Formats: sequence, C-alpha cells, structure tokens
Amino acid sequence: FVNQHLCGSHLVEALYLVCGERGFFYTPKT
Amino acid sequence: FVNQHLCGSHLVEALYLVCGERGFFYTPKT
Amino acid sequence: FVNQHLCGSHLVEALYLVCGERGFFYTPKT
Amino acid sequence: FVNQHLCGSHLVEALYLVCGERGFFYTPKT
Amino acid sequence: FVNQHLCGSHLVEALYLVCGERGFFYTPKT
Amino acid sequence: FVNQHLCGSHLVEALYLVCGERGFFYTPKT
Amino acid sequence: GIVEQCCTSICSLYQLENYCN
Amino acid sequence: GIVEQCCTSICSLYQLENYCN
Amino acid sequence: GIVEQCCTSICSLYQLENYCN
Amino acid sequence: GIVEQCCTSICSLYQLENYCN
Amino acid sequence: GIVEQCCTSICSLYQLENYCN
Amino acid sequence: GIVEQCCTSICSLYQLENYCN
Ligand SMILES: [Cl-]
Ligand SMILES: [Cl-]
Ligand code: NA
Ligand SMILES: [Zn+2]
Ligand SMILES: [Zn+2]
Repeated sequence: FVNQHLCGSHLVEALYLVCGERGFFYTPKT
Repeated sequence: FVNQHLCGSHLVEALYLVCGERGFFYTPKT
Repeated sequence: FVNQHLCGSHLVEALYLVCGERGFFYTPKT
Repeated sequence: FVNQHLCGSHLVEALYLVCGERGFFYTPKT
Repeated sequence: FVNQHLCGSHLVEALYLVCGERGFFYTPKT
Repeated sequence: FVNQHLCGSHLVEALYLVCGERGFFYTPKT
Repeated sequence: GIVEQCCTSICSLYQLENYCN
Repeated sequence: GIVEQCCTSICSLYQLENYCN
Repeated sequence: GIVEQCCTSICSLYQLENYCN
Repeated sequence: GIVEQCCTSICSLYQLENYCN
Repeated sequence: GIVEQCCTSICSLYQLENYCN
Repeated sequence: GIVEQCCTSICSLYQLENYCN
C-alpha cells in the first residue's frame, strides 16, 4: 500500500475505511 | 441545528465536525 | 461545540450538516 | 458530462463543484 | 483491514486511499 | 462552469462527478 | 425540486447550474 | 448504539456530542 | 464573509447557522 | 466488476488494490 | 499532468473530461 | 500522535490500523 498526508476529516475517513467494523478512536490531543 | 440521517463515512465526518480537536470514539455494534 | 478552519467543499458539507432541512446559501463573493 | 444520482451531502458537494465561487443556494423541500 | 460496502463516490475515495500516487482506473459496468 | 484548485481526494471526486458512467483514470505520475 | 429530483430520480450538472448565484 | 441510530433512525448533533472526548 | 470567517479564520457551528435559510 | 461488487456486495481493500496502476 | 493542471494550477470541469474513459 | 504522524508527516494504512479498536 501507499503513504501520504491525511489531514482534518480526510484522516478520520481513512480511519473509517481501515478500521470499519472494529471502530477507532481519533485523539488529536493524544 | 437539525436532525440528521447519517450512515457510513458520513457519521464519522459529522463526529469530526462536532468533536473537533477534542477527539472522539467511533464504536459501531459488532 | 468546537471551532476550526473549514475550506472549499468542507465548508459546504459543514453547512449541510448544520442547516439540513432548512437549506443554506453559500456565497463566497458575499 | 453525465447524469447524476445525488443524495444528501453529495448533492451539495456537486453544487460546490458546479457553481464554485459564484456560490449557490441549497433549498430542499420542507 | 476490514471488508467494505462502497458505493458511488465512496468507491473512488477508497481507490484513492489504497492506490495513492500509483494511481488507478475507475471502470464501472455500462 | 467555474475553475479552481482540486487536490488529493477532491480531484478524484470531481472526476467521478464529471465522468461517472464512463469511468476515468487518475494518474498522478502521468 | 432539485434536491429531490437528483436523489429520487437523476439530474444533470447543467440542471444543477440553475442554482448557482 | 449511535452508529445504528443515526443511520437506521435519525440523531441530533447534540446526541453526537456524547461521543466526544 | 463566510469564507473569511470560517476558512481563513476559524468559525463555530453556531456562526455557520447564520447562513441557514 | 469491482464497482458493482463493492456496492451490491462487499469487497476488501486487497481487492481494490488490483485497480491500482 | 492532471495534478499539475487541476491541483497546483486551477482547471475547468471540461479539462477534467479529458480524463474520462 | 496520529496527527503528527499521518498529517504533518505522512503515514501508511498499516499505521492507521494502530488506532482501530
Ligand atoms: Cl483539504
Ligand atoms: Cl452515501
Ligand atoms: Na467527502
Ligand atoms: Zn479536503
Ligand atoms: Zn455518501
């Protein structure tokens, strides 16, 4: 697979695609 | 603000907008 | 709720989410 | 250009692309 | 990675994420 | 119609809208 | 209107242009 | 849960806020 | 306007409500 | 093909990779 | 190419039609 | 974190898997 910059909502749409059923967390504060 | 019909990626995009840099969990059933 | 930068199509998707049934106008010329 | 099936946010994203910085109104029924 | 239900623009967005700067073809039937 | 900058996934969503049934290719390497 | 026609039926980009400012 | 309620039914932005960190 | 307010600078969802019909 | 399989059925990201250049 | 044309510079929807099959 | 890793710098889909539940 390939890399690149994912920012704002593009990052959570990528998480959605990757994780889907499993769910994910999005924590920009960490 | 109005009521929403939100499926798939659109739900996560809405969470991103509502929660922002506070972050969020996405936890579907199964 | 939280703030941040919304540009291009992200701004009108945010308007859609916020306004929904009511509709909105998007006028970058003002 | 081809015919489109456009629901929800996708309709507003298409308006954004078609109208651009001329801007647009989004006026659903009810 | 999980299985996906991907329609419309969402299929092309997933191709973009999976293929990246390698690029891709989008070839629907008819 | 109008112009403007289309980058990342926004470019392939624009291709999808424009081309639809016909399909398209996205080749950033050219 | 257009919102319903695009979603329930189909519409063209040329039709969408009518909602430009 | 929310994922199902927003999609199968409807939900408010105020409901979505409950999933903020 | 909305671009200058929500894009170049930041804006709240409540300000975006200013642009609802 | 893939466009139909992803939408009517389901598909994997590994399947989508086959349409990469 | 398309990136240099529609992203780094701007492009019209008619130019994007150049990349339809 | 994820922002610093996948946004400011670049990241792979495998790294994004780190943030699945
Ligand atoms: Cl962007
Ligand atoms: Cl959809
Ligand atoms: Na999108
Ligand atoms: Zn974007
Ligand atoms: Zn959608």
